[PDB]
Amino acid sequence: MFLLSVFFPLLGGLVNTSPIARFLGHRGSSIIAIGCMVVAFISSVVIYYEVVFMGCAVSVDVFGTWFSVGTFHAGWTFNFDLLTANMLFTVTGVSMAVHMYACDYMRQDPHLNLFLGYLSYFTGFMCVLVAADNLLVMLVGWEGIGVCSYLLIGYWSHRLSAVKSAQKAILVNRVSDGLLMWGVLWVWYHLGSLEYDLLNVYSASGFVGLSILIGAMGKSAQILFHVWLADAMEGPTPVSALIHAATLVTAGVYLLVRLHIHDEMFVIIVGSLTAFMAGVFGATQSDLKRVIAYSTCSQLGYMMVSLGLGETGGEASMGHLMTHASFKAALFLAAGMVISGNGGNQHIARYGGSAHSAMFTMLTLMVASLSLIGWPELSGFYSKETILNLAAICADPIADVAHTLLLLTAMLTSAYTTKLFYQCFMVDFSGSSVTPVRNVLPILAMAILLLDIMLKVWVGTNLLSGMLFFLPWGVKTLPFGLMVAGILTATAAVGSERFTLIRFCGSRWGFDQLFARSPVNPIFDLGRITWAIGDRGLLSVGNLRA
Amino acid sequence: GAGAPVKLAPRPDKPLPTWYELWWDNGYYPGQPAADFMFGAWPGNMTETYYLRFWSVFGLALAAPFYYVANFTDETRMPMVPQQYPAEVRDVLVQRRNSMLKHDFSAPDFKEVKDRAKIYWTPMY
Amino acid sequence: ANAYHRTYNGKPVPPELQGADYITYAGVTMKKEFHLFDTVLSKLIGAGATFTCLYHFYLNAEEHWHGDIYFFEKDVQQNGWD
Amino acid sequence: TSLDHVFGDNSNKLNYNFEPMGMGSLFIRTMVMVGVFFFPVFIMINDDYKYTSFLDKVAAAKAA
Amino acid sequence: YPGGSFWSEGTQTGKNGFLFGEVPINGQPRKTLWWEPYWYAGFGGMGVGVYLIYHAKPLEALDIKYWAAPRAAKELETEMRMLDKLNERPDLKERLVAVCKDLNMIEDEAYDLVLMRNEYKVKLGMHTGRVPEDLKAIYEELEA
Amino acid sequence: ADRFPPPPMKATQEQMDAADVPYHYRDYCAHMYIDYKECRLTSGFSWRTKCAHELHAYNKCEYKEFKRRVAIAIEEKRRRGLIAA
Amino acid sequence: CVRAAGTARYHKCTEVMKRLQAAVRVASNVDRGPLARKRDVGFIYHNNRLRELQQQAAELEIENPFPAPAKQATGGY
Amino acid sequence: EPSWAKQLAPKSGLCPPEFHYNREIWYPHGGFYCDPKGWRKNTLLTLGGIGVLLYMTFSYSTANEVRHMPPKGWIPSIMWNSNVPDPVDFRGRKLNRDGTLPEGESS
Amino acid sequence: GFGGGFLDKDSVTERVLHVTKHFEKIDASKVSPAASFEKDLGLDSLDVVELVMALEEEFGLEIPDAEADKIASVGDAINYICSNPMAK
Amino acid sequence: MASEVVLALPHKLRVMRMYRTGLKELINWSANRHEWYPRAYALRQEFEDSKALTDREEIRKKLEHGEELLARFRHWEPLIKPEFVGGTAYSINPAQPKLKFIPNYDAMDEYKKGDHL
Amino acid sequence: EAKQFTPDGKYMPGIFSKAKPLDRSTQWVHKNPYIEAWYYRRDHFENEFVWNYRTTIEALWFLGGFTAAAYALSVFAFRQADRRSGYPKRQILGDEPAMVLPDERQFY
Amino acid sequence: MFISVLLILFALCVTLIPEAHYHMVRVWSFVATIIPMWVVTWMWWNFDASGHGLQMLVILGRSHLAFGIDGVALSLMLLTTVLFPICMMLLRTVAGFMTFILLEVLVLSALCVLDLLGFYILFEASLILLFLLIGRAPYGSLEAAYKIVLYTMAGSLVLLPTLFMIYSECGTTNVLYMTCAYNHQTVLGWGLLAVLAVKIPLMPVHLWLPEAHVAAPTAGSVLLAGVLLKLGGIGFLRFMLPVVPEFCVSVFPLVSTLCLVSFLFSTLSTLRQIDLKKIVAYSSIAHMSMVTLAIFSQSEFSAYSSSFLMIAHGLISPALFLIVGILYDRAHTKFILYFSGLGASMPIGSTLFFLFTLGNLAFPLFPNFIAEVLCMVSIFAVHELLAYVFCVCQVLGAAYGFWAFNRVVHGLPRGPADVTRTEFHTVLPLLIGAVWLGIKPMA
Ligand SMILES: CCCCCCCCCCCC(=O)SCCNC(=O)CCNC(=O)[C@H](O)C(C)(C)COP(=O)(O)O
Repeated sequence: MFLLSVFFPLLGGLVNTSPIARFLGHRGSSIIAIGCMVVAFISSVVIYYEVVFMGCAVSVDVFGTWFSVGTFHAGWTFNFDLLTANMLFTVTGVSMAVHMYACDYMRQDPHLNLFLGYLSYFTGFMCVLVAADNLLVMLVGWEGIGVCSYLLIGYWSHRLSAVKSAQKAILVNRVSDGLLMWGVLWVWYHLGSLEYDLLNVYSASGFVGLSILIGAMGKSAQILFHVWLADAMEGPTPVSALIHAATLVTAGVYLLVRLHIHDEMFVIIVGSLTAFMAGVFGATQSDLKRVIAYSTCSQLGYMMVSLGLGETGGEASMGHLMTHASFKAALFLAAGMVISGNGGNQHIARYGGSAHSAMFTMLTLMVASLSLIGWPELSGFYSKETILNLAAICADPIADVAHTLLLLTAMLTSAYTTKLFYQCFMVDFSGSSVTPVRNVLPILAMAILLLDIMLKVWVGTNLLSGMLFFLPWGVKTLPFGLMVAGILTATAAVGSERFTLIRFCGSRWGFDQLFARSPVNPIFDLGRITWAIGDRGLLSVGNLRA
Repeated sequence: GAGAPVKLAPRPDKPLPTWYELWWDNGYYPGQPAADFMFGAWPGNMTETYYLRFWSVFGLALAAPFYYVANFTDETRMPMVPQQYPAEVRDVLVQRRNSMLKHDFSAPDFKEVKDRAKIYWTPMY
Repeated sequence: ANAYHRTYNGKPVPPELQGADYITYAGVTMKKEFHLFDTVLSKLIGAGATFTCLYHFYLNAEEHWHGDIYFFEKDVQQNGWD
Repeated sequence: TSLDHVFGDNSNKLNYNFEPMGMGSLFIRTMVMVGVFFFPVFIMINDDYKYTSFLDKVAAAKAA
Repeated sequence: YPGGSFWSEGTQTGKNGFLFGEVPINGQPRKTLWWEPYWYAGFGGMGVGVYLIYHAKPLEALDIKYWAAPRAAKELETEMRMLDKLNERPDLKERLVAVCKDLNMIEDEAYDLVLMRNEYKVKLGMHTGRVPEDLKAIYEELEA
Repeated sequence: ADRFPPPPMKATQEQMDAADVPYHYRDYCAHMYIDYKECRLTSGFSWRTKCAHELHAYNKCEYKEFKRRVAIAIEEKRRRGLIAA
Repeated sequence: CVRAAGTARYHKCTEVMKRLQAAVRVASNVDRGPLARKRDVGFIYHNNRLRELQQQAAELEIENPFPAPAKQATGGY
Repeated sequence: EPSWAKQLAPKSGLCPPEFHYNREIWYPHGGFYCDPKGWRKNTLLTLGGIGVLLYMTFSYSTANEVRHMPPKGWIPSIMWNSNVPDPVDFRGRKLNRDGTLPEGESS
Repeated sequence: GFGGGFLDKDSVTERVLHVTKHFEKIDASKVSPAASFEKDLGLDSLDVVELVMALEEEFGLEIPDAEADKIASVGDAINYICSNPMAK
Repeated sequence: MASEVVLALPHKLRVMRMYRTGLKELINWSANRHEWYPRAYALRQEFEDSKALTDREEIRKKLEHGEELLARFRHWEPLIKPEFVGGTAYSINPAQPKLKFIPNYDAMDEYKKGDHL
Repeated sequence: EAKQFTPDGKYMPGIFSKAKPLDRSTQWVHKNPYIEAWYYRRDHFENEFVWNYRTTIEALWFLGGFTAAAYALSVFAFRQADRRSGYPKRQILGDEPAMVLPDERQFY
Repeated sequence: MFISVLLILFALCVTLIPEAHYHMVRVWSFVATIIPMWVVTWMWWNFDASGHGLQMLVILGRSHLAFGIDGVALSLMLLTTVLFPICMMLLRTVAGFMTFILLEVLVLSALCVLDLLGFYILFEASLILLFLLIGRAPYGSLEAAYKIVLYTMAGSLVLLPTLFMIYSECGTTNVLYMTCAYNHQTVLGWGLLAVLAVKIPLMPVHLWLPEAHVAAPTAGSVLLAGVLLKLGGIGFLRFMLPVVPEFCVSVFPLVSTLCLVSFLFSTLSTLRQIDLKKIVAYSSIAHMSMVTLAIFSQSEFSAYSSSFLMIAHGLISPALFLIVGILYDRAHTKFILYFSGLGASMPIGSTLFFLFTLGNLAFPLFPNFIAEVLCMVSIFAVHELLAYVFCVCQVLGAAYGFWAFNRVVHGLPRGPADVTRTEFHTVLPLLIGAVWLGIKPMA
């Protein structure tokens, strides 16, 4: 039951991409993918139950070593702890519904089976990454999910914008991966082994934490690395949902939680800055997908702050990930359903009424919005309040800035989420498309997401939920009031006169433009200078005419 | 609804630039440069000078509270000491440099504990 | 096709497209339709979420109306310390 | 040309001169990139400088 | 959906694309190319030899790493008790500390000296006098 | 800390090992943590009901500990002179 | 040892960790070659230099510009 | 029309009739809207292979499982694995293979 | 269906006529196929621009600026639509 | 200010494109079409206050000021229909252009498919 | 439409076939003269070098400057590695006679 | 030796074949290269890793010509003997068969040489062969052959006085006695550095390769890419470190800085390339510089890591050349702007292009990834700054790689259809070898 959690999606994806798929068709490919996802999900549920509740960690010898030269020893070995069990359970539960939705959304796509196979590869490599006991397998999972994301974003190879976005994201993640590789070099040189269980550190040389955090921020799309995330909406809805729910974006935070070898000051500063930037970004746009992506970034920043707080903060951050994934995927899927009912319209300004879409999709979007904004007694409510309370008691004076920033960010989160729902349904109709699709499978996927959200409340992620921390009565009620304020302001749907601030905010602070010409055009010029001026010039040896 | 008709990119008919290897022509109109914003217009017609001018104040406005709180207020601001643990238990927990228990100003070796907590970068021989 | 048909030019609305199954406004007709499985599943999920929130709140209402400080100091003063 | 009346003709011409960047701006941004993306070099070198300053002060005081 | 159901009859018979561009002609079986048998024979023979090398050559013959595991296991076993006794004899530990100070070593290199009793520089310095004579005694009583 | 010394530990190292307690929770309320963990990690869905007393006891012990920490901070400030005495 | 101990690893598998780090150091630094700098997995040279610098600065009657030496940096040393 | 076209299958009913896709390309996955005739029998055979590989990896997983510590309570892994050590509770009392308190302290 | 991505002449004509009559100055009986905007219907340049935008909304089209400038009569717009494979 | 091509437009056409693009931008800054209606009425009225202008200098002044206002207000995220230029659904999956096929190339001219030297 | 084969294989060259025979050159592109001129110029860009102001400035500040930077960095890394292994000053190329290759038989 | 002479005479029988029976000509030409592959397999089965660091020793009297086998030479021989049959599969003339047979003989003889004079003599005996290969009348460039031949001759002429001086100094030319005598390490060291910095592409004297490897046909391109650069690395490992260590030490900063600047400038220069073949040409420079730095590091396991990287490049890069050659031959041009929509046109070929692109970019499940990990382990142990410099610019190579791949593969379909059975077979050995060495290279 243990190795079923990893090998089964991989085998399913291999079959879906094998020449065997020629003899099956899209019907058969969908059947195979759904069956593989369900079986892996059952295995993951069993493993989660046993590990979390009965505390049984199991280590696996899989393929022997991978390579052992010198004191460096690398082995195909898998270990399942509480962290690995949580990650596997979350990823499988997300990706099962993601596959269910993708089996219906792209029904009129020509090459559906390739899409299914790449999704299965993405899920399997995520399972590989989380199953890692040593850092090399973590790297393998990192690059495998990167490759799968590259293929999935560039699925529609006929649109240049998607190709540009994929290449940009790949290069940014490769910068992060070089930083991570340098950190791995340092970790092995100063610790002599790669298994996380053999990594217990009290005070490193600083570069360890710095480089590891930079590499993690690369995957988590934090400050100075978030630009790629918005452009990823060029890909199909299932890819964005899977990436933003439980994979890729989660991997950096997962590595940080597994390691717990960071530096609190830099972690807190980066997380707070990224959260504030994501919050101000999400309320200032009109593309539906970009807002949800920026919300993903904001929750990533929340988790960063939590893990920077401490070990308890790290576990709370892991629980925040576990609760965030479900409703993030739910929001993505509901947005995709509404968009398809809107004739592919991906802009908010042409929506309205209760005629374009089904009742279940509307209710699912409502529930996901309520959970994400921290509505009292809900899934995101518990994790967000726990992180806030643990951040309202930190011993770092730096954290005081972070607490205020996160309060503002949560208020803005409620603001733009309520604006999203308001523009989706509450406003009058202002588009031209009504094709309400009421197919069983995506509705069932939404149902599974909502059931998992219910479980996350009826059953806590860890023992932290319910652990009461002693705050003044106003302090606890503060995020509730902030969400109420966001509700009021968004239901007013009002705006300001300071239009220069508006044009600045909408531009995403010009970060893409800044990176367009500070490093990039100079890289191009350095390349031309090197080649032409040196090789054909200074390094050139001409001909002796005669 | 695949199969929408798409305009093609007609082949060039005049001498190419020396550095033409920055325009991305995928065969369909419209093409794009190697990267967005690299040359030509920007959405909103803003310029780099505009954003540099704005950031010249926005960055310091964001950074100012960090420096003020890190340079004018200490652990005495919190009305409680960190979570207490027995000596044989605390003695390992505080060994971590990232560990927050170092900020107990009531610690018997408080200044010494903070002394060990500084961060180095080059390993010393 | 489109769930909304547009008539234009004040054309006589098709007789086949009239009845309880068709509701017209500004010359444009929309259909009154009901889906059984969709509505039933929506009701089930909504009821589940509502009951979840209600019961979780009722189990933890005192820890919200008064503060944890207030509630636990009240318990200590009134119901002992050990 | 059969789709120009639907998605635009080739009348409009791109306003790009294909020219190398400004020398001073290129130099300044190259230095900015080098500083941002080679910080460990400076950190190690400054560590060595602080270490040798400590040794110099020790040598100055220890021989008197 | 064809037939109005997801469980309807198929629609495709014939050849779906041409692999390699090889097209059947008059039902005649495809001609084998001139190079195919020799290529297959040579490359399959190399692969078979590779598998037989990796799965039939003696472990010592295949790689050195197998030759040293049984020989190092016993040395580790007999040095573990030496280390443990060094945890029980402060006099021997401080003698080894003095030896390490004599040998450009720091206080923390105590266990390093224990594990290197079979090293080239150690024995050569023992023979030439660079190593203190007392190191031999330390090894002798720790083995005891 | 002398004015408000910690109470004796009712949980031994062996008991915490048997309960598999995370080491950063080995506080002056360890036994309450252990009992809460043992109760909740066995109840299934209805953990908030059949383990309410355990949670309340653990939170009460933590309330005592938090009061002790606040009092220690106040006494330290008074000694150093940060608060009028 | 690590997987048998579980949570109690911070007071139960110290000595075996020290043994393993010592073995790694012996494997690396002995016959290290002509160009490779010396390696301390347990940061032993770092903290010993730290203690010597602390003592020297104490004799120097000036404020320490370096972190105070640590008792141990890893789960082993 | 070329000779080899007669060996080629037509465009599938799933495919949009207004689309042309150069049907002659051999694709690794099947191509465009691929939907063979005997597809359900192929699907059943594929599921059979899936189940066989599932059984093989199930056997290997049960074979190579290493449990370094007793679990905290009853688990379903017992019913198919005997290498699983007998559980030990939070209080350290050893428990039977059914995960219940033994006699003397039970009931 | 009908048309290689194109709709019928007749529904296009009917939709264009139905859009056309949305002006206070306009008498209904004078709107007909291939009708002059300025000379016949007496609509200013602002009215022509508004009609272009309204037809763009009705047929879901993003007309290029030059083609829009070419539009000056009912028949021209109808024939332009009769050239569009992108009109709904 | 407009672009050089727009600078070449006739006065009537220049003002027409100005008004059209202004309506486009007002949609782009609009929360909804319903919000856009009164803005559309006001924008139509404002031009109505300039209908009877004759002095070309003041006409050019008004036109230039309006062009500068519009240029300052280029929307960063325009509202586009999905299947047009710049839209998200544009250039997703086109029909395959005709590509010739070469049957049994290896079968032709065997033993002589290498490289000249 | 040609017949480059017989009903039983036997590739026919079809020298005297009216139809155009499918061959290796079948899918060759039609070259664009401007593209050909551009590619010749870029493959023969060597004739465009000149000691102008810009070229010299760029060559000194970047090429030689970063050569010097990497050289000094290598020297620093080498000396620091020497100091981190307990070795005295070592003789680099042109550094006066000094210690080279620390003996394996000496503890440093 | 006897077996080797039998193969030498058996290979020469190609010319004696009358040209009338083309079928047998191809069969004989292919089988002549097939045999040494099995012979090297038999050698590997015969080797003992528990034996001496050198095995299968043989000396031809006082005629120098000392032949012995280490792991590096055996692995290089295996990789070359895998490569050569694919090159034979891409030729159509007897002259090409003879030239490549002589080239393979020379490479094999040099790969296990143990005499420095012997290496000098045997290595550059193929320079005229390369000259005739590259500058072929209908499609080659005479300038590229002129360049490469002059560079190689300059290196050899610089080295020769050092070789004869150390010969006179120690009275012989065998490595195992050259390594044991006191010598003026400096002069011989300069000679060795010059030759093996010309052979391996190192800045500044590296400019022959971009023209040469592009002007040559597919078979010669693969040969030059996967073999002659590794003659430099095995040259270092077999000669320079065992003979003159002090020069190696005192030059280490120079070698390191030269390798670093070579890697940086080559990586930056590649993005401005406008032809796929030139892009592939610049790609190998970074790999060779990394190999050289790994060799010169000598930290923990430098020789093994360098050998792993050499094998990885000699495996992956020839696949890039195979794809380039297929595209050019079935397209008649190498210019990028004529490549588009290749995935829909060449599905399996484009998939292989993707896979081998990732192979060039050091991704997991590939031997290049482990190779660069080991090389960076060796570099890091010496110092962390060099390792960071290698680590930081990893993005810059993948930049041009992905840009070129996406530009030529995605977009408007235009160009050739997918690959043929022969082309897939030529691709096959590299894919299987890369998978095998990226999953379980060792056991
Ligand atoms: C966000 C908003 C930004 C600002 C947007 C711009 C707002 C400023 C608008 C105010 C300035 C003007 O109206 S611009 C001034 C426009 N009016 C004139 O120039 C005088 C009339 N001249 C003529 O040639 C024709 O009557 C003409 C009416 C042009 C054509 O109508 P027809 O062809 O039917 O005949």
